[PDB]
Amino acid sequence: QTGSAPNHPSDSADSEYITSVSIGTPAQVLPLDFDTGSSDLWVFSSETPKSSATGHAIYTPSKSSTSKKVSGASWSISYGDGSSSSGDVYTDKVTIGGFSVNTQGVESATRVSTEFVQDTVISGLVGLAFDSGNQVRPHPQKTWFSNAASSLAEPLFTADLRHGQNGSYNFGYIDTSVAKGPVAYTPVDNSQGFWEFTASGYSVGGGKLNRNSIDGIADTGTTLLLLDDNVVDAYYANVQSAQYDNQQEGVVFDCDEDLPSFSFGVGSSTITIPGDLLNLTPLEEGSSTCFGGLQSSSGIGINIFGDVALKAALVVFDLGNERLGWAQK
Amino acid sequence: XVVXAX
Repeated sequence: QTGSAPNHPSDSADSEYITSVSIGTPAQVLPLDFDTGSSDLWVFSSETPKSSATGHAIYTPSKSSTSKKVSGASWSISYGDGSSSSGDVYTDKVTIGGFSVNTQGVESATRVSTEFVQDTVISGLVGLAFDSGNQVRPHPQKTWFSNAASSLAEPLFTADLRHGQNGSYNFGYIDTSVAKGPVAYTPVDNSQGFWEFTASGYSVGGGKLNRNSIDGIADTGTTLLLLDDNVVDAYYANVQSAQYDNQQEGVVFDCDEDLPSFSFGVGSSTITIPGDLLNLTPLEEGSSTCFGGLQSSSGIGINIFGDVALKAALVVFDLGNERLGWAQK
Repeated sequence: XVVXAX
């Protein structure tokens, strides 16, 4: 049994990726952000303040014959970019890409921060990190994928994200036909609740991998590739027009730069992010200055292989084996 | 950017 759900970038700068999820009976279809960097499935709902939810699709549990409120359950989450949300908890049927989890924790937001209010195209998150991170109290809720995993053909899911084009989130099988190399695996450390792994080294512009390893997390819910200041410095060292822009809070450079690739080692295999994908966006319409897809992790204190990196590959989140696979795309 | 549960 499998699931396959088309995803799409929310805007022209691939800020985040959106995928439909059907909750309840009959199905209420919500566009949600699948986030392998958090552990809670939360939605804008009929309990979200109308002033916060206006313009967003919402889940209304009273119109679902399979919903049930979880007495005494509450939750609150603060995200890496300063955004937040909090609420109470229902269970209901949740179907993604045609595969259903019958009794899934669906966290209803009774408060969300301005960032989520303004992002009208999403209606919440599906947390796909480890169950240990789930924020429901007193009793944590399992993630949709953890609940689905024992009933799928295999307990794995894949992310295929693309620049400016629809991609897919698949469950229960590995569609390598979207990739041009084989899946290479490395072990995951779930001690902090994340898909944390170590890349064995990196290279800028295509020479041999160095052995300067990088510990970081595979996060479909982060836009950028966020790496330490030494790596950022190495990446931009020969990008002539590169400079830190205090207003953008990031490195920028002329849009016509021919950017070098960024490669990193998954065990002894290489994944290469082409320079194309390291140019995120012009600073505004018609601008000659562009914002880099690789930026410093020094602000958040943890390296994050976000969508900029994930776009270079078919990425296998293998919960059965607690490993992370990357096939060059 | 967005950065999702620090």
